[PDB]
Amino acid sequence: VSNVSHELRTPLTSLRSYIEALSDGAWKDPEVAPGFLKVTQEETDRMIRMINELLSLSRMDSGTTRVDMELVNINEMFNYVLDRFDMILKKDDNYYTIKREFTKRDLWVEIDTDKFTQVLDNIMNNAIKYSPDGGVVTCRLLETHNQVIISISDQGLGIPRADLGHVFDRFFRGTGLGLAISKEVVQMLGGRIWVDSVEGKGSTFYISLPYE
Amino acid sequence: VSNVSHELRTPLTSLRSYIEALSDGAWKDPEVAPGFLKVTQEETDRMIRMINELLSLSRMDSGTTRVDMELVNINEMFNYVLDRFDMILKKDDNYYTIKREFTKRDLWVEIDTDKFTQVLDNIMNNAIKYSPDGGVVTCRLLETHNQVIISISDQGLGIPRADLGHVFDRFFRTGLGLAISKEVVQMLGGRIWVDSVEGKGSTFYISLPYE
Repeated sequence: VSNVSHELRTPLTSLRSYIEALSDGAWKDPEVAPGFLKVTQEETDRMIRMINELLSLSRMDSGTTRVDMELVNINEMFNYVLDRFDMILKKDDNYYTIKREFTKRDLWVEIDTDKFTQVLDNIMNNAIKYSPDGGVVTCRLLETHNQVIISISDQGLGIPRADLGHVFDRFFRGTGLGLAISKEVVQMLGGRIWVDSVEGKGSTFYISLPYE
Repeated sequence: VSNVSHELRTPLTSLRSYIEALSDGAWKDPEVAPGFLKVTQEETDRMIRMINELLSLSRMDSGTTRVDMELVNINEMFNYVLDRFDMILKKDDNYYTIKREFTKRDLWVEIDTDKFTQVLDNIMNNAIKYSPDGGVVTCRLLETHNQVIISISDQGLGIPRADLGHVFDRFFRTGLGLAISKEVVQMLGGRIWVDSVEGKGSTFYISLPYE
C-alpha cells in the first residue's frame, strides 16, 4: 500500500539523513556523533519491529502461526511485565507510576507466555504514549463469570468516540501495530479485547480470558 | 509475503550490527569508522530502493500509476543512459566495456523517459552484475517490422533453461528491477523477454511499437 511502504520510507530517509551527516564529517565531531548515532540506532530498531509485526500479522492472519500454549499464572506474569516497565520508567529523565490492583486469588489461564507478554507490553506502551501529562497508569487483574479480566488504563488524552472501534484496525493511532498484534493474539488465545474511553476523561483497554 | 519482510529484515540487521559497532566506540576510531559508515550508507540507500520498487508494483498492480508518455528519441536516450554507465565504469577501482551498435536512423517512440530509463538501468545492472569474468556488455538498437529493438547482452554466467521463464516473476534473482522493467515496458505498450545459454551468456530483449 502507499501507506505501509511510505511508513517504512519515513524512518529510512531519516536514517539516510543522519548517516549522511556523519559520513560528510560528523563522525569526526564528538559533540554530535554519539547523538546522531543514537538516533540511527533507534530508527533501525524501530524498523525491525515494524517489519516483525508486519510479518507476524502475515503469518498469524494468513494464518499459519504455531501458538505455544501453556497454563500460566497471570498474577506472576502481569507482575513480571509490570516490573520490567517499572524498571524502564525509573531510569527516565522526565514521572510514571504503576497502580496495581491484582485479585488475591492466584489465577491460571491457557495462554502463550511470549505472545501474551508482547500483548501486555504493546498495551502498556500505547497507554504511556497516550498519556502526555504523565501520572498514574492503572493495571487491574480480577475474575468475573470465569472471565479473567485484565484492564489497563491511562488518565491521559481521551480517545475519539467517533473512532473508538477502529483502534484495532491496521495502523490506527512506537510502531502503530501493537493494537493489531494484541487483538489478533488475544483472539487467538481465545479471549476478547476491546477499548472504552471518554475524551478526554481517559482511556481503558480491556482483556478477557476464558478462566476455566 | 514472508519473503519481502525477510529481504527487508536482512539489511536492517546488517545496519544494526554496523551501527551498534560504531555506537559502542567505533566512531572514535578512524581506521574503521568511515568504512562502517559507508556500509550503513549503502545498506540504507538499498532499502529505500527496495521500498520504492515494492511501491511501484503496488501502484502498477492496482494500476494507479499515471505513466508520463512522451515521443522520445531512443537513440539519444540510450546514449544518455549508456553515457552514465560509462562514467560509472570508468570511475571504478577494479573491467567493463560498452559495445554500442545503434542503427543510423534516428528512431522516435512513445515512452515514459524516466520509467524507461529505470528499465534500461535495471537491465544494464543485471548485465554488469552477472558478468563475473567481466568483459563486454553489448548494447544494440535497431528496427524490424515496426519494432524498435533494444538488446542488452552479457557473456557472463548463463541462465538455466529449466527456469528461464520465471526471471520476471516476483523476486527472482534488491531483486525487483526485472519486475519493474517488465511491467513498465508492458505499460509502455512494448514487449520484454530473455534468451540465454549457460554458460555462453545472457541477452535481454526489448521491443517497442515503432509507428
